[PDB]
Amino acid sequence: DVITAIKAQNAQVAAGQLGGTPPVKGQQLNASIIAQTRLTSTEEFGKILL
Amino acid sequence: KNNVESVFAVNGFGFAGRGQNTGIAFVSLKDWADRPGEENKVEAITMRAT
Repeated sequence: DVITAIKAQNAQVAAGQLGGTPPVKGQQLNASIIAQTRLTSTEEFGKILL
Repeated sequence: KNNVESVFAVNGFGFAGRGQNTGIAFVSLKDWADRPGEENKVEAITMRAT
């Protein structure tokens, strides 16, 4: 279990972008989206939700 | 018009990054011949442009 808990709760996903490689009509405002980040200290993991 | 033979222009090729933000335009002039006076030379055509 713990192992999966780790993988899920400690990961580095890649969400696309609000800009839009191939965009629409005519839009301004292009940006990234940011999702799960790898964790970073004893304290983060150990809060991983079992 | 009597120098610029063509401009090849691409957006997404910046020189310090990419992304919708920057782009860069390569321009091909007409033969050194059809480009007589200093005024019609590169170290001159860019001056105007810039």
